[PDB]
Amino acid sequence: AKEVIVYTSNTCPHCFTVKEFLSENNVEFTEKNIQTDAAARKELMKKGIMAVPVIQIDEEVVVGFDRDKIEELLG
Repeated sequence: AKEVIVYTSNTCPHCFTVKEFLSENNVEFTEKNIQTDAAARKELMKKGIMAVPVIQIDEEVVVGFDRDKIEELLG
């Protein structure tokens, strides 16, 4: 099972889709809210990303909800 991180915020209109897709497929994930967690925002910007929502499959970064890419990375 690959580590799944979801970078979210308090003003993210597309986070619900990603969270729902992951939860309905019973794929647990770590949520990091970059608006309330300065550490999370630092980690996200260190990898050169400033967007929301973001999905990290254990090293690989998906900006936005790329359904088939996520499905392929997770199996």
